[PDB]
Amino acid sequence: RTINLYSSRHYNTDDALYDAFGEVNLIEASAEELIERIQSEGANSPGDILFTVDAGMLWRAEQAGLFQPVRSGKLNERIPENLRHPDGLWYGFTQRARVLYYSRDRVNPADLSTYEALADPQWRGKILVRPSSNVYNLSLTASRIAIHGEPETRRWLQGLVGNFARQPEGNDTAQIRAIAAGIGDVAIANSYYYIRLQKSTDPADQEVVEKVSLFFPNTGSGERGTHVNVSGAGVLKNAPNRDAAIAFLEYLASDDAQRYFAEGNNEYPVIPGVPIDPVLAAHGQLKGDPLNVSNLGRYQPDSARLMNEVGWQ
Ligand SMILES: [Cl-]
Ligand SMILES: [Fe+3]
Repeated sequence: RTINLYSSRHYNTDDALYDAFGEVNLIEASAEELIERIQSEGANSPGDILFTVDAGMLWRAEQAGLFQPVRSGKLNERIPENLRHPDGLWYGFTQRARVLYYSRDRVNPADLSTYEALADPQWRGKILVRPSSNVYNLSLTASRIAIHGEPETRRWLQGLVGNFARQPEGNDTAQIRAIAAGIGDVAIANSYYYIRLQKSTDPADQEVVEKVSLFFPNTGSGERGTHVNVSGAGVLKNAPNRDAAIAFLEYLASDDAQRYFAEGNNEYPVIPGVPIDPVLAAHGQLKGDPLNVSNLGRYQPDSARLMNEVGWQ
């Protein structure tokens, strides 16, 4: 049982997941780089699976004609109707929330509400987010354009960029740490990164958790919900290990794999039969935005374009 896996995932604890399945050859790069590669390789690509951390990039790979369909009883039963492709071209295996983090010392959480409100001039020199090319931010801005239209997203972005603590650098975790070091006050980053810190024995990670808290945005009165994205995969069209590939997707939907995603990388499992991690549950029930995740991919070029325009570097 052996695959060639094209992964844009970036979690060292993922290795244990791959080993538990079988012989797994990793081809790891950014989703964009992986898509261009599968394309340039043509009918000769040895790739079996494309595993991303973004429904947007899944949507684009799917639009490009990269996935072959995979119907099976197990998948059909274990993956929610909305977190997958109707024809089964790809499946979402985890869910994750793009949340807000804030300084417990400098921020009153009664001041927080939405991503939108962060363009208020009251956050001059106070916001931390990672670079615009990142897929998480792409998706977020794309969902905003879907929901509010371009002019309003442009406005939000103009405002938000003006409120940057520094030129964006570092990953989601780096923005959480920067809050602790007092470089900024509020950060946009994914939920599961914070839970990792809460479980860490590292005294420096407890120092970040002691200083920084998680706030769910857009969950209040009249608000749509938290931006939720998904990590997912589908079988590539020229898979030389077609059988092993399907075995992998079903393996990702298995109690074991979902239990790993839940309590090893602190994401939200998608299958019934596995609980959300207690440390993640302690924060509250996830109130995610209903938006069809196809929008995330549909508005990606506009998102890239817009963030370029306002100067989000
Ligand atoms: Cl990705
Ligand atoms: Fe991540």
